[PDB]
Amino acid sequence: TQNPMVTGTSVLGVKFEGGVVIAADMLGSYGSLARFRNISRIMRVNNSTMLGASGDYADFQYLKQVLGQMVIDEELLGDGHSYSPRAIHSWLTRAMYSRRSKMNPLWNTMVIGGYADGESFLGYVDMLGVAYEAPSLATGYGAYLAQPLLREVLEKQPVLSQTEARDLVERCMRVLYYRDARSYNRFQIATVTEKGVEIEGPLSTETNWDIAHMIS
Amino acid sequence: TTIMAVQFDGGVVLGADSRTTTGSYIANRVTDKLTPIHDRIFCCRSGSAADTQAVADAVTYQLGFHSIELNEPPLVHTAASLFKEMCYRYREDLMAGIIIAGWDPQEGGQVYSVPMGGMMVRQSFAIGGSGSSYIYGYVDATYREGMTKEECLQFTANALALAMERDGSSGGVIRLAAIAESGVERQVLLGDQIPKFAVATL
Amino acid sequence: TTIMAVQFDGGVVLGADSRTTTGSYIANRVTDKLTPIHDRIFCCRSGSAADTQAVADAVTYQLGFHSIELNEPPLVHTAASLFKEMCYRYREDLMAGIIIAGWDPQEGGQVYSVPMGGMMVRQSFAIGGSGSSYIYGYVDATYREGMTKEECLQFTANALALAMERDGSSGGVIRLAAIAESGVERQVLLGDQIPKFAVATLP
Amino acid sequence: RFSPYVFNGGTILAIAGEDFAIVASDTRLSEGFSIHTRDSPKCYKLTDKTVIGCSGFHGDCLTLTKIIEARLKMYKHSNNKAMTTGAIAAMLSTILYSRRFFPYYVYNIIGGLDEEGKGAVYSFDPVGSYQRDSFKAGGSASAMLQPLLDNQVGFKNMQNVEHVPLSLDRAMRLVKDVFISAAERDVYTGDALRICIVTKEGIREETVSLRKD
Amino acid sequence: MEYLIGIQGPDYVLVASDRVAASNIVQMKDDHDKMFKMSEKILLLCVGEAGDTVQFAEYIQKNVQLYKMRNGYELSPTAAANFTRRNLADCLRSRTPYHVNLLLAGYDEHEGPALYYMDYLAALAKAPFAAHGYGAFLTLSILDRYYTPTISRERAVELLRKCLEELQKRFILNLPTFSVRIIDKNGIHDLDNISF
Amino acid sequence: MEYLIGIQGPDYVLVASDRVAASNIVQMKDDHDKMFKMSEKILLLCVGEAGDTVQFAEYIQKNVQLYKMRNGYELSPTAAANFTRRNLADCLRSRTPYHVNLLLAGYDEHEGPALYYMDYLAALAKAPFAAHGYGAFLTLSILDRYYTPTISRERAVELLRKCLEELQKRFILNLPTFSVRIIDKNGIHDLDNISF
Amino acid sequence: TTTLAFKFRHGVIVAADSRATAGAYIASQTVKKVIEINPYLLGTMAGGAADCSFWERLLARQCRIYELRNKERISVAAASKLLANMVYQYKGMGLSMGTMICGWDKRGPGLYYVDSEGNRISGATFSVGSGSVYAYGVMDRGYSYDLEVEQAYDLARRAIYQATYRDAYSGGAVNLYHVREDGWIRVSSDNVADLHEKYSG
Amino acid sequence: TTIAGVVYKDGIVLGADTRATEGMVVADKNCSKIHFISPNIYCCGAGTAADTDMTTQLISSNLELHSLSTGRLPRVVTANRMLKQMLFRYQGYIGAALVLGGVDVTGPHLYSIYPHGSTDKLPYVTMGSGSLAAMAVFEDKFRPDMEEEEAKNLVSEAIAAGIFNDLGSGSNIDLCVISKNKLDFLRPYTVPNKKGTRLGRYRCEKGTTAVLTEKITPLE
Amino acid sequence: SIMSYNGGAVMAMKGKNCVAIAADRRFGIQAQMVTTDFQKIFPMGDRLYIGLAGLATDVQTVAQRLKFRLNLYELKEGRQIKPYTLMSMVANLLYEKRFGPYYTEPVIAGLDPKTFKPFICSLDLIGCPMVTDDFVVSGTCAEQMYGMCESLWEPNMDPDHLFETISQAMLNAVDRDAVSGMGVIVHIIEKDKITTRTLKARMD
Ligand SMILES: *[B]([O])([O])[C]([C][C]([C])[C])[N]C(=O)[C][N]C(=O)C1=[C]C(Cl)=[C][C]=C1Cl
Ligand SMILES: *[B]([O])([O])[C]([C][C]([C])[C])[N]C(=O)[C][N]C(=O)C1=[C]C(Cl)=[C][C]=C1Cl
Ligand SMILES: *[B]([O])([O])[C]([C][C]([C])[C])[N]C(=O)[C][N]C(=O)C1=[C]C(Cl)=[C][C]=C1Cl
Ligand SMILES: *[B]([O])([O])[C]([C][C]([C])[C])[N]C(=O)[C][N]C(=O)C1=[C]C(Cl)=[C][C]=C1Cl
Ligand SMILES: [Cl-]
Ligand SMILES: [Cl-]
Ligand SMILES: [Cl-]
Ligand SMILES: [Cl-]
Ligand SMILES: [Cl-]
Ligand SMILES: [Cl-]
Ligand SMILES: [Cl-]
Ligand SMILES: [Cl-]
Ligand SMILES: [Cl-]
Ligand SMILES: [Cl-]
Ligand SMILES: [Cl-]
Ligand SMILES: [Cl-]
Ligand SMILES: [Cl-]
Ligand SMILES: [Cl-]
Ligand SMILES: [Cl-]
Ligand SMILES: [Cl-]
Ligand SMILES: [K+]
Ligand SMILES: [K+]
Ligand SMILES: [K+]
Ligand SMILES: [Mg+2]
Ligand SMILES: [Mg+2]
Ligand SMILES: [Mg+2]
Ligand SMILES: [Mg+2]
Ligand SMILES: [Mg+2]
Ligand SMILES: [Mg+2]
Ligand SMILES: [Mg+2]
Repeated sequence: TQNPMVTGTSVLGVKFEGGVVIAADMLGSYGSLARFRNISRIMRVNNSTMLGASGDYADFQYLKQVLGQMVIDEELLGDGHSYSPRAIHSWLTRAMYSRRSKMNPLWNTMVIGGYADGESFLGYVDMLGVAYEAPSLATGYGAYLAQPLLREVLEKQPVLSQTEARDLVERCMRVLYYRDARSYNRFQIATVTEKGVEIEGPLSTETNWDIAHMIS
Repeated sequence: TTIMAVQFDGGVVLGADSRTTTGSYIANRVTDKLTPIHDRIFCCRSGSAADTQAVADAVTYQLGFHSIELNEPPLVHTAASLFKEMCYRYREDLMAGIIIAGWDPQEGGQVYSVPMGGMMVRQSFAIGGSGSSYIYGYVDATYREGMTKEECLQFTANALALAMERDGSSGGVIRLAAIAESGVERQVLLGDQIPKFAVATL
Repeated sequence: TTIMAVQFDGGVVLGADSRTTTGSYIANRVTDKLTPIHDRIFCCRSGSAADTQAVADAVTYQLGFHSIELNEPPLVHTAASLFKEMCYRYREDLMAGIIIAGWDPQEGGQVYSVPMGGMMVRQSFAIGGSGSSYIYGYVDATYREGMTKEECLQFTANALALAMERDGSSGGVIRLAAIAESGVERQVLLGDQIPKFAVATLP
Repeated sequence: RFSPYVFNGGTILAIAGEDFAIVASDTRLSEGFSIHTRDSPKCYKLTDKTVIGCSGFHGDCLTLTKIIEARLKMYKHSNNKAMTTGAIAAMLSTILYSRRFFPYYVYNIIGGLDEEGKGAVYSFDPVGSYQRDSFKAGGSASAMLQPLLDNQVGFKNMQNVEHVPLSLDRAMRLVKDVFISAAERDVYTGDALRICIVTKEGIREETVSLRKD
Repeated sequence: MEYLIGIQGPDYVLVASDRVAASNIVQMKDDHDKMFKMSEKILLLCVGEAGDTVQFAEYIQKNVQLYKMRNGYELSPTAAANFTRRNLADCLRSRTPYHVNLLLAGYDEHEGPALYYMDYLAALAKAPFAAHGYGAFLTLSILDRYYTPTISRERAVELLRKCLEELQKRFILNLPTFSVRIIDKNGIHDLDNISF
Repeated sequence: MEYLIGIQGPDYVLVASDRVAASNIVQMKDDHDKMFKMSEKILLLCVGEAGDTVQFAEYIQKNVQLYKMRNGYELSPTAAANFTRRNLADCLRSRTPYHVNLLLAGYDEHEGPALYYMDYLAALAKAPFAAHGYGAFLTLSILDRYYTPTISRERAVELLRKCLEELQKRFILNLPTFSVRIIDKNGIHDLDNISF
Repeated sequence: TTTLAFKFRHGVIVAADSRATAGAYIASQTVKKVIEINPYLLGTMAGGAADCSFWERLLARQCRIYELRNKERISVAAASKLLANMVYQYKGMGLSMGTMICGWDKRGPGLYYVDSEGNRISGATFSVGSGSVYAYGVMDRGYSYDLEVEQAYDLARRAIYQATYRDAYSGGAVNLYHVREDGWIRVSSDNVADLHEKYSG
Repeated sequence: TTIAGVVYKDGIVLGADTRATEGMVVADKNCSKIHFISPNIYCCGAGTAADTDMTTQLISSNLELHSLSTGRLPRVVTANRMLKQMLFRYQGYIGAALVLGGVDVTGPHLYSIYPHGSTDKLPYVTMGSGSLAAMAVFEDKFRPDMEEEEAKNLVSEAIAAGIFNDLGSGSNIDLCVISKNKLDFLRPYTVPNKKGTRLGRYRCEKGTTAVLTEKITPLE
Repeated sequence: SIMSYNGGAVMAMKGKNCVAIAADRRFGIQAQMVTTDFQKIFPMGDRLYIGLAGLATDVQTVAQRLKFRLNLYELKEGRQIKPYTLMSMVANLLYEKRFGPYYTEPVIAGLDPKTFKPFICSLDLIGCPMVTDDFVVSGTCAEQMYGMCESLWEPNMDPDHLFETISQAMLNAVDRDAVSGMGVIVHIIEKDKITTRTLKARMD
């Protein structure tokens, strides 16, 4: 892709004790047009790993196709080795760098969440092959609006329960709906734990419009 | 932005969404885009926030002075002509898509469009801003001659809700105003009060 | 262009305007933008006339061969995937906004959007082309779950008529098709048969 | 105009002693006016005797360090010994030049022990020009660090000062001070300072806190 | 392309300039003079864009002469250099900037000899020697190598000659002849041209 | 910037070229030779872009020599000029065009003397006299004025000298010395350099 | 950068400064700009640091292969031509290199200028780099084929020094070499701040 | 820059960071971004530093002329009109992005003012390169009618969110609290960042620096 | 960059009851040094100096036009200008050219003409003032200067120690900058005297 077409906005991620949660709205925007209002931007990769994608949705679909086939191929062998969240993150890093280095990027920014061997994994990969790990992540406008909130909570309390991480993600999704002109109030939350990957939705946040009467 | 106004027998209904954007950042989620120009004359503003506020302030000034000199309420057509004169003259330096609507004792309820470029045309109803694209078909199919005030309010709220759902540059709350001889009635639809249409699941 | 398709229980309805333009010259006022890809699978075409014709011809060929090999009617999802694969791979060289709709015995009536860029998504109803901007509101307000075939035909004709009135790039006649297990039924609305809504003149 | 580069910040430093080498970096990873993470160090262990610092475009930092890792194993396999510090440096020059027409956007400094056990520092430009130095700063705050090192390690512009050998404990003090000064003024340098001390006993690690704004 | 050089000794300033006026690939004049007499003990040497050079130099010249007529005595070299500067700087951001590079040479009864350098941006520097043009690139290091503050006038003419011979040898342009003048307590003296 | 000139008489061709190799504002060599011996009775004179000029001239030279070794006799001037042209033209729309301008001078046992002109586009013209370089602008009219087809070799050297003097007088570039050679039935003869 | 070289009765003097720059940032004051290709051949560097070092190292490799294959020292002409032919292919791609190849072979003292624009020329004296115009002035006013050895060292040293003074992109130290019939020798390395103390109008 | 304001029960709280940058280099660690307009009106500035300084000084001065003449305390609406009409006239070339807050006869009022001359009257606003970080804090925690200490807590948290997440922001948090009864100009309010302490000493004794020339000139 | 055309560096620094101001001495045009004694620091008072780095022509014009204003100010008022007031005067002069500025970024160093309290500041090219309690820097090696100043400067230094610190900060900073140097000048300002020194410095 040279020119993204239908795109998705922010993806959030935060580690908790026993797992990771990611969130993304269900909107594919076409410029300013909220065109496709019911698409999932989250993928279950395998039992330990999930992926969320911002940017060009067709490029995301292609990655889903490629990565889904790679896990199938590995499952065919039935040999006791599975791609860890970290391995998938590495593979993605290479794939994005390689596409960048041919001047033909996949136009996406992604969040990989996982749980393997008692460790939570959260990692970021962008269209240029920039990748890293962190206790919380937020792409797009999420980096400006969500991430400050995530990091401020994580400083007062680095270890969050599942229900605390989930309340915190809901608060961030609300702020994004207030302040990002490409968001939509219909989202999914995906969780990975010991038990595997669960994707919930469609979800909505409550909103408050009291300020409409305080033109102050 | 999405803006709209509709004539009824004895008055007008105006509406707007409430979103101000810089890029895709929402700088104000509860903007009041319906601005009083005189006691029974409003403008709905779309385009540049700075340009439309400056022009509205200047026309409020001109119209107020004119009205004191004549010692009578101003004509809605006069307010519209003042907008037009300024938007046409400075069309190369302004980005302003305006609807002027109000009531006067000579011609009753009136709606005027002053789109970008500075032409002026009277209409039964007018829509403007970026979100208006998404509701041409809706309003063309739904408009009926002889609607009551209450039907005009419903028609306007529905149209604006549909536009706000689809236009990234529109959103927030719906602000409505009704103008008639008896005065101006303003209200806000927020949250669950905004008309709702289901997303189409398989 | 305005194109549209709608699922009903047992099939699909498709529609298109009939206008081909170069600049603001109408090079064809009665274009057929709904093209058969197999017995019960059509595509509606918007964007570049050359690109969409080439891609439709190539898919027809791929799907026809696939269908003989399998000795079974093709899946609508397969036709859509073939369109997608070609529209995604060549997204930098194509201007094609496609709707794939049809019937097969496994999944019944189905509608797929393949917009520019080459994503694919199944929908209850789809709209595309330049004129589709003007009917988002209309379709969002008017769509009802569980519409009959005849209601889907009326809904489609109304939507297209509204778009054609407003979009300079859409116009002419409305071409409709209904696809179901029993086959394909095609018709044209022209002149006075096109739904009409008054221009809102001053009281 | 897709751009294949972005600047992600980062300051690197190395110092050669008589029987040690220091490679230090801040741990901030930035982009635009944002911080990606506060815990992304710019140093990578190559052998027991050699550490490399890399800053610049992080996509290239990651790729290049993975290429270096693969080439060290290849060298060991064909030659039956670990690559020396000097050979790593000469190799890296060639890897950087292979991209002369689409460069790695990376500033590299190698710190390690040479074959007599003495400290060795090699500094590089992005396309592979290099040389051996006594000390060197690189990256975002290099222009802030280098003059102080010139003065205090090189003894430049000072009269009537004994040119003593650089102890480990003075070099450490210097390292911490220059980073604390850089964090004051370079918006990209912050969060934490990571120090690797290479000696004949191995490689040890200190970390010190830096300003978070 | 134009060459100017100045060398200031203890009680004189020596100056020289090429005598070419060129256009496209031809020398159109081989006896051109780039020096303007401002006063009995002041030369302005001016190069740069066509039209701007004469218009600027002559304006300054006429205004320096006017000062003399109004006041009965002359501007000092330093005052003339600063006057020149103020005009050039004041025009820099105007509708009529002058694209000129200059040396100003002078002898003052009380300050002695002075050489001033100015570029088109109107930065002014006093210097013991200086040069303008592409030719300066090949000759300034010859001046750094051999100049001393007490250089006699015979040795300054020799040093000048070394610079001019270096242009013959090494410079791509055909600059075969140079105007030479000296300023001292007794005014402005024409020396013989240095030719090749 | 580089000057080539050729003058063809009844039984000889006289050629000359400047001896400057320049870079930016400096002459870096003053005894440069722009002539390549292709055979006993053929000179190729080549100017143009750095790298292209020598690579192209030497490729041709080697191939002309190779023809001699394969065949036992030499290419004629005409055949060498056409070979030269084919190569230049064939490269013109390739990935490796050569930006060179050339004279080819020769004496053939049966056709007599010949002078050929070629530009970088690879247009080839036979001519009784010709020149390349900016210098050509100032000298071609001198050749049109005084050349005759029966010009003797002594008079051709004088005419050449008038052209070179005109460059000294009127041309903006410093070209102080020239290589001179003459080709006849007895081969290639070096004449004295014409220097200033 | 300022580099220079000249042939004279006693061989070839080769000298350079030692500054590198990244824009106006001084990146080093200790660059070795004279490369030892073999014990009878030197190359100088000016332009792009990576380009010069890569291509001159490659020249060194090739001269050594040549010597192994042919059982004789490569000539100065041949070495300079190997470099010219290697860089020619890259014209227009933005290589920046200006080199002197300096030796003593069966034709005696040898000196060739070679650059990334495609020039290759023999000559008696050259200076290359951003400070070359300054060095040319001093070198030219002092040069003679019949310079004594120590006079020649003095000239080279002074010319580079004067270039460091005028040219913002030249500085550090003066590094001086002498190619003699039995090999080059490194003559001296003098800091420009120590040379300033000493010199000399 | 991160600047912000909030309307609380009894007034206005304004906030700001104290970093100024030139390129991506900190030029001032302790820049004062909360500007006096009148005894009851202050104005935070973001954008081009000379323009925020000069624009607020000019309007403060013209407002002083206005109040001297009326004998009354100025109104916030007045500062707003004056600032916006000037910024509109300059078409966005005066790069002042402002948070204007005060308390007047009609009570507390808060406005954000943009360089092209648009203004929005709102109960909480933010500007600068850290404005989204500070806005996220406000959306998450603002309540109407907060008490004084709650509102101060909230504005400092919002400024802190800019300081720590925005490379254009840093150093201290300054506040200004304005009510009918009081003006508290709290500079600094908080010092969340500090230079580390120096581990070595570079106390260079006399004669370390070689000297070429010296001249003493005695004064009175 | 317009500001690197002539190169140059200035800095000022505060001690106990004293201030220091320093500058390189190079006047050059791009790569070419033209002179090595170019004045960049100018007396605006007995105990108040302004240093200007940037485009040499504007260094000179801003110094001169500032002097014009100051002289008129002093004749009209009773008195020597205060340091803070000079800053403001300079701010006003620069901002008048907000839409076609002088390309110079001055530093001011002085003692209050009545109290002798230390004052230092700098301004940007359009007149934004910055007062500090330690040091200020301006020129083409600002980053180098920041690095030296941040590492060396300490509170309440005596005249001898302030001299050493400003000197070492300047010399080492300019030694990493191709278009600054060729000499450094330093003025120490005390109640009772001004001390002016040129430093031993690299000349490449
Ligand atoms: B609507 O046309 O989308 C809306 C209507 C205005 C009248 C409120 N327009 C905008 O939001 C356009 N935005 C701006 O003019 C703007 C706002 C801000 Cl906060 C800063 C810069 C700009 Cl250019
Ligand atoms: B519709 O998208 O407006 C319509 C649909 C096509 C599929 C029939 N598209 C066009 O009319 C676009 N026009 C062309 O591609 C065209 C037509 C002609 Cl006749 C000549 C050149 C071009 Cl580019
Ligand atoms: B000299 O030509 O001025 C010098 C010669 C080399 C051999 C050192 N050249 C340079 O200093 C040019 N600079 C660089 O090539 C360079 C580039 C970059 Cl991207 C970073 C650092 C340096 Cl040093
Ligand atoms: B903040 O908006 O990022 C801040 C506000 C000012 C009031 C401190 N702005 C900046 O730091 C932007 N920088 C400057 O205006 C500036 C520009 C120039 Cl050209 C020189 C110096 C400074 Cl301090
Ligand atoms: Cl959808
Ligand atoms: Cl999934
Ligand atoms: Cl508004
Ligand atoms: Cl409009
Ligand atoms: Cl409009
Ligand atoms: Cl909104
Ligand atoms: Cl039609
Ligand atoms: Cl077919
Ligand atoms: Cl589409
Ligand atoms: Cl479409
Ligand atoms: Cl060295
Ligand atoms: Cl070989
Ligand atoms: Cl040669
Ligand atoms: Cl000498
Ligand atoms: Cl207002
Ligand atoms: Cl003035
Ligand atoms: K919306
Ligand atoms: K139409
Ligand atoms: K920092
Ligand atoms: Mg095509
Ligand atoms: Mg910060
Ligand atoms: Mg002009
Ligand atoms: Mg070529
Ligand atoms: Mg405007
Ligand atoms: Mg320097
Ligand atoms: Mg130098």
